[PDB]
Amino acid sequence: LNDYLLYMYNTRVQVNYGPTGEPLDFQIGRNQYDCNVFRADFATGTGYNG
Amino acid sequence: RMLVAAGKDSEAAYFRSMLPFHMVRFARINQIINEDLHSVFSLPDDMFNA
Repeated sequence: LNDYLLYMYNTRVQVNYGPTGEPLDFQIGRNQYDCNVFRADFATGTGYNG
Repeated sequence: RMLVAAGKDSEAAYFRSMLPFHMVRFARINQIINEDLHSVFSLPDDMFNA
């Protein structure tokens, strides 16, 4: 998914990276939608159906 | 980053997709140099640095 979101992106869509360097650790778009919620975490359901 | 900032998108994405091929090729080169070309005919360190 991280590879997909950074495919064919330009300056018009803003990308702001984070400090960790982990996959899906950036803010994207003018509204700055945080993409860290889509990383897997088994303690509580995030980024999946539950 | 420079390619994206300059309005080049297609070839920026092309390089981003071609990265694993590049990494595999250079890993093969490193392996060959480190584990095949080791002999007394290899250049000494004092000359390699100079």
